[PDB]
Amino acid sequence: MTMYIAFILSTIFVIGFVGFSSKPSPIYGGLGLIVSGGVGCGIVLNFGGSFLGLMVFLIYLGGMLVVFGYTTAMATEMYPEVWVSNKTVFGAFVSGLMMEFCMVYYALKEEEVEIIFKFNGLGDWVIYDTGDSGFFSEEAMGIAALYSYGTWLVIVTGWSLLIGVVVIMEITRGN
Amino acid sequence: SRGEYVVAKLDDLVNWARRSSLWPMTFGLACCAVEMMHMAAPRYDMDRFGVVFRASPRQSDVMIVAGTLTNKMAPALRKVYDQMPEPRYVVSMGSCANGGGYYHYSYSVVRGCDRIVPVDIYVPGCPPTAEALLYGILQLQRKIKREKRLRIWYRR
Amino acid sequence: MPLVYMNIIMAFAIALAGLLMYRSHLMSSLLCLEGMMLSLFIMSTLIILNTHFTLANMMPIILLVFAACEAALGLSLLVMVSNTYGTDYVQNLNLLQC
Amino acid sequence: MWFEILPGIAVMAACLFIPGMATAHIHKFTNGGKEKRVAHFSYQWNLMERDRRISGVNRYHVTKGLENID
Amino acid sequence: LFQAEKDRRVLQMLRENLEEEAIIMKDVPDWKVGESVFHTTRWVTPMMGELYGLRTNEEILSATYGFIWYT
Amino acid sequence: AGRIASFLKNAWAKEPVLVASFAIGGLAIILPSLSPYTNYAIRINRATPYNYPVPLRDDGNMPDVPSHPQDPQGPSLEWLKNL
Amino acid sequence: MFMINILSLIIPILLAVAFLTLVERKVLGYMQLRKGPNVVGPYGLLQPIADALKLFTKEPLRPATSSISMFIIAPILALSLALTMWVPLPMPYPLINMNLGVLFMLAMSSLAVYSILWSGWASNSKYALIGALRAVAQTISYEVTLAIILLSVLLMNGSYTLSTLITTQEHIWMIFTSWPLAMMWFISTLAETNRAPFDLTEGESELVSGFNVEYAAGPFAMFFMAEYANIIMMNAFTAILFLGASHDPHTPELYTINFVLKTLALTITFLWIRASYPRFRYDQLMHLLWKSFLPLTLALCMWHISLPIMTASIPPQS
Amino acid sequence: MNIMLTLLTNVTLASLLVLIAFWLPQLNAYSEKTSPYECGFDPMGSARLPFSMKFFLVAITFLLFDLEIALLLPLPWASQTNNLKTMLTMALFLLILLAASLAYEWTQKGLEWAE
Amino acid sequence: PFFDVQKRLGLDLDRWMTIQSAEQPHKIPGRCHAFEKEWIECAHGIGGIRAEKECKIEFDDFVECLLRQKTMKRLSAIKRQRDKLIKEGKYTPPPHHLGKEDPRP
Ligand SMILES: CCCCCCCCCCCCCCCCC[C@@H](O)O[C@H](CO[C@H](O)CCCCCCCCCCCCCCC)COP(=O)(O)OCC[N+](C)(C)C
Ligand SMILES: CCCCCCCCCCCCCCCCC[C@@H](O)O[C@H](CO[C@H](O)CCCCCCCCCCCCCCC)COP(=O)(O)OCC[N+](C)(C)C
Ligand SMILES: CCCCCCCCCCCCCCCCC[C@@H](O)O[C@H](CO[C@H](O)CCCCCCCCCCCCCCC)COP(=O)(O)OCC[N+](C)(C)C
Ligand SMILES: CCCCCCCC/C=C\CCCCCCCC(=O)O[C@H](COC(=O)CCCCCCC/C=C/CCCCCCCC)COP(=O)(O)OCCN
Ligand SMILES: CCCCCCCC/C=C\CCCCCCCC(=O)O[C@H](COC(=O)CCCCCCC/C=C/CCCCCCCC)COP(=O)(O)OCCN
Ligand SMILES: COC1=C(OC)C(=O)C(CC=C(C)C)=C(C)C1=O
Ligand code: SF4
Repeated sequence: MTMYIAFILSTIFVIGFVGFSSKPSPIYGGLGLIVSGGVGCGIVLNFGGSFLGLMVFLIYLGGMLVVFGYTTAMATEMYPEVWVSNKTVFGAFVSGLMMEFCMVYYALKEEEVEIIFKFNGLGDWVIYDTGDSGFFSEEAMGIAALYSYGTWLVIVTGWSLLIGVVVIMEITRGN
Repeated sequence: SRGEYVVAKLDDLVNWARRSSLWPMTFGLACCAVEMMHMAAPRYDMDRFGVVFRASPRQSDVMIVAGTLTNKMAPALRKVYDQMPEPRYVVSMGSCANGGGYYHYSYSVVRGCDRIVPVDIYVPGCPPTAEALLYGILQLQRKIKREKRLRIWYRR
Repeated sequence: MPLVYMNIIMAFAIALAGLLMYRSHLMSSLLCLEGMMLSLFIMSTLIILNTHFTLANMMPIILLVFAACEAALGLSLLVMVSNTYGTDYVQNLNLLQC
Repeated sequence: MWFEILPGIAVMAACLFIPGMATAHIHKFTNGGKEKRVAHFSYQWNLMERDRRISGVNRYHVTKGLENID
Repeated sequence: LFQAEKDRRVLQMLRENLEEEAIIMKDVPDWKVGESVFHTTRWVTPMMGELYGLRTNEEILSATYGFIWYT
Repeated sequence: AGRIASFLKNAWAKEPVLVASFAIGGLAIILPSLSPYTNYAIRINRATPYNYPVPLRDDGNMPDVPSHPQDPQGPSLEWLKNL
Repeated sequence: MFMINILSLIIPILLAVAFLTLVERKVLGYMQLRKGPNVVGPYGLLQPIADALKLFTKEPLRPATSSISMFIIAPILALSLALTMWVPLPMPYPLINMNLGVLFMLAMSSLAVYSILWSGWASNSKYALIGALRAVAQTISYEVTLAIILLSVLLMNGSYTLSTLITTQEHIWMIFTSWPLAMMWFISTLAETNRAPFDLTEGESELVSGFNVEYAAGPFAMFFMAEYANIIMMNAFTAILFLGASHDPHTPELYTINFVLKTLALTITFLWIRASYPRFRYDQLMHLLWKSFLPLTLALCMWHISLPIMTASIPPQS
Repeated sequence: MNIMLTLLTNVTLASLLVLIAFWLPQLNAYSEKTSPYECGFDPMGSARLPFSMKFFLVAITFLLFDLEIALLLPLPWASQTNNLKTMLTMALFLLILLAASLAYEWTQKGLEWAE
Repeated sequence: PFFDVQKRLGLDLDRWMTIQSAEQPHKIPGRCHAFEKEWIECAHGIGGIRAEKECKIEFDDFVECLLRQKTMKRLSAIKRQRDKLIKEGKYTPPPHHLGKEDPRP
């Protein structure tokens, strides 16, 4: 019940997801995905994952810049659609909002199995760690272990990135 | 009265701010714009008075009509005058913009830009010297020092 | 599970549903794909942080890498489709039938 | 000027002085005058929490020395 | 020394919770006081919802987000 | 040995940036294997005590383990103070 | 007490931006054999106040064809982000102390580009659109190399914490160890702030007012303030990163004075560079950043990874 | 909490500046004043028409090169491991692979803009 | 299907990251290290079918550690009864549950 900050952030996450899933326009969809990336960074930050949250926010900012350029080039029309400019987009948006609100009320006032399992709430502070040790960040040590433990992961990842460059060059060649 | 004193002081402050920060459009037509550039040149340095050219009409406060206005050009001049946010001022520079000048009797020339837009100051000459245009700009500043907007609003 | 887990899973389901129902633009479906990737990143990060699994802190980075590869692939295909038709509408991809 | 450019630079320098000095003084005023503690890791946070508990006034900055151990 | 006093603090909080729950939960019929939820009989680290479950929300907030929000 | 020298001169005359980049990259690749202080860096990394050293139970058959931190047994950091 | 600190940070920054406008005008004037502002107020000391009062008493226009929500959101985002990017800077103590300050600046700066993107798109005019796509291209040009340069420089710091940079350079400036990286970083910060010779988005000769051409009055003013605050902030970051001031814990005023002097010198260098050079073509900026800067940056990153290991000079704080 | 307060303060100040800018001055809006600016003549088409991207291939390469930045950022912490020979081999392997990808795209004219 | 190349050559390509109880850097332990260790040891070498029945206790303890469902159930029951008692006015919570304690280091 403590300030409900994580619950509010996750609700805004879901709202941004509904925003871009209704597919109003690519320009608007990218804005919704940016908002979702920001609140997800916040959610991960509130759990001790500063590096991962900042990293995912930076990555999605770059991706959405490329997507904005591509939308201006290849996904435009005379009247771009907003969430209130079309009955289909508005209906999908309102349906998503109402589904989210219904699920929140359903799981908050009752203690019911939606699909997988049940949940009573209490705020996500309960399952925390009360761990008292360290001159280092455990997340940072785990991520840095990629260069000593994750040799195989580094190999496959680097190979896949090089292959991706070659692949995009082959795909866009045309002829 | 207290209200009269307050509105007079506020009017003074607003007028000072407006006249000390006068941004003309980057806009010239003919011979007179060369003298405009010489007014922007180091010897006269209009920027030292707070006068800075800006290209966009939405960021401009004054329009200097510097050169002949032809019939083909008049709709464009009117259009960029309409797109200036208010308050806005127009300065007519040179004989051509004043009343047509050397081309007053031509078939393709507007006989003075004041047929198309309202004009605040007329600068005579063909072309007026950069010093004369500076005098006209300072005269426009002195005219802006004299307006009573808040006092007239209070008197309503 | 807490409420945050249900919220993240709901976000994943919404993005999947978004991908499944196509409107006109291909780019919107690509955005839904990226949204699913982001939801999976958030869920995995929360699970790994909660259980203090130190060596698993590096998996979401790998997930992001392959998400970038997938997005690049989709964007290249979109470039080709648009060059063919002058539009990224999924209605134009109807030359092959069942 | 060329020395008439200097007054604007001096005003800018005075403006830019304010944030750092203000932050230093406000840190000192709210931490007993002794340079607000830094906790980049959980061990330092635990030390700060322990200090707060034993102070008796619920403030980490108040320090109990050898006079508190009879 | 920190380890010793942390052990004492955790044990004291657990004992206080045990006594207060024994006072509270005597009304209901079939509630064994202090009953564990694990089949094993070895020591298990408290979940911090078990140490701060009966305390004010300021203490809970400081115990959960105190280190994260200290900047 | 004669054509490659001319190639080097041409590259220096046309693409100095690439010449500098390749030289720096090659130096960074090959130098660390020829340096005597790489093992020194490894030892310094191994000497940083991030966690608590849990003591061992005395079974009476470990002459090499000190019974006190200031005893002569155990490892030494005297090599580090001279570095 | 914390709100007092926020205000004591954000108000002086706005005053510094206002007077940086005047300082830039005077420096450009004197490098051009003229004077610059010297009438409204002694030595043009009241010119910024007159400019601000004129702008905020001028009519704001909402274009008929424009998206209004994004059109209004973009300048708010610009100004708020410019203000926020100041809070982790240690002067010598930061307002907000972060474990990863550098990554925070990276993320917030890469978010700041959407101000230009969205203002240009939401204006619904052609010059604004051209400015916005130039912004896209500029970010694609500078981002990767900027990040790699930051990593290479920070490999000697030991962490991402900004305050550790003070103790790292306790004896020598970091510019004596990484001056090629310093040069590439300086050019990258010029490109990142849309400053000449990389002021492509505004494109005054080429694109009239570019991305902000539709904007007028108070909304226009916000964009200007954000840009100049970004100038000062990036130069302060450069001063902290490469010319490290010495900090006495019992006299932080000396550090503050020295750091402010250094960042003022870097800002004056920005103005000098603007006064001295012509503008790039925006494909040429991308070619410079991808064909000259990127290979050298990769090689220097390899070198700066190897060097501490070879010399047993690895920094602390894993 | 402090960072949230800072964000709220900055956003509030910017919003208040916009509010003052829009409610203080005198507004006189009419159709000519609010029409799109194209140097004094009416635009031919719409600004919402497709705008070609000549550097599309470099933009996709930016997506892949950006993710290798996320792989290289943990390097300052990776330098503190005991097995410095494995880590240094892997850091150079990733950077060599990234330089090879730039060399491939450069030689195949992938960096040249479309005409 | 599964070619155990790792087992045949003794390579350990990915086994290092499969479980939470396997050699973390700096010996940082997982939150449920003991439970997973006991479940693994109990089920080792008896096969999957036998393990699902004869190591059900250890697995149940491990899952309880992982998700902590019974713990929140018990805590919420205790708090509900306490709130019911205070609402009718028959508890009078102790001073150390209201912030007026005497803290120890
Ligand atoms: C039979 C056919 C052979 C040829 C085909 C090979 C196909 C796969 C490509 C590469 C083979 C993979 C084998 C290497 C697996 C990595 C793990 C192993 O080698 O041990 C590591 C040893 O690392 C060594 O450096 C070897 C790796 C060197 C990699 C060189 C690059 C080869 C990749 C080239 C092909 C990949 C695709 C093409 C991209 C260039 C770690 O040792 P260590 O750290 O002590 O112990 C770790 C445990 N700790 C943490 C408790 C301490
Ligand atoms: C709190 C933030 C919001 C408000 C910001 C307000 C900023 C402070 C105001 C700045 C005051 C300075 C302006 C006055 C300087 C003018 C100097 C003097 O020369 O002015 C003379 C007289 O000035 C005017 O008559 C009056 C100016 C001031 C009017 C009264 C002051 C009101 C201050 C109240 C501030 C409250 C703001 C509202 C708050 C909501 C006219 O001379 P001028 O023509 O120039 O020069 C001729 C050129 N020569 C010399 C080369 C030959
Ligand atoms: C730097 C940031 C922080 C600064 C801190 C101050 C922030 C100030 C808040 C931002 C707004 C500043 C604008 C100031 C000018 C006033 C604008 C508006 O509020 O006034 C009128 C608001 O009035 C409304 O029009 C109707 C009158 C009041 C509506 C009744 C609502 C019920 C209130 C109860 C009133 C009873 C007595 C109140 C005392 C208890 C609007 O008139 P309008 O012409 O359109 O707009 C143009 C204004 N002009 C004329 C100056 C050009
Ligand atoms: C050995 C370790 C390697 C790792 C370190 C290097 C790190 C990253 C550096 C490589 C990045 C990618 C390389 C890019 C390859 C460019 C290919 C190319 O096309 O080259 C031409 C230029 O032609 C060249 O190839 C340049 C010369 C040949 C390559 C440069 C030198 C190669 C190595 C020479 C030095 C070797 C080591 C130095 C020894 C010093 C001797 C004492 C580019 O010019 P254009 O853009 O096409 O011009 C068009 C306008 N008319
Ligand atoms: C013992 C082991 C040491 C390892 C080796 C270390 C030594 C390495 C020596 C070489 C380092 C050189 C670094 C320089 C990086 C860029 C060099 C470069 O070539 O860039 C230029 C481009 O660089 C520029 O021209 C800059 C453009 C923008 C100019 C803006 C104003 C100039 C800046 C004024 C002074 C800046 C001061 C920087 C530092 C400030 C303090 C931080 C290439 O462009 P072109 O000539 O057109 O040719 C490319 C195709 N053939
Ligand atoms: C440097 O600032 C100036 C301009 O902005 C680029 C101008 O356009 C002009 C007008 C001359 C050009 C060719 C339009 C002048 C005089 C000027 O000083
Ligand atoms: S008035 Fe004279 S100088 Fe000016 S434009 Fe006309 S002819 Fe040329």
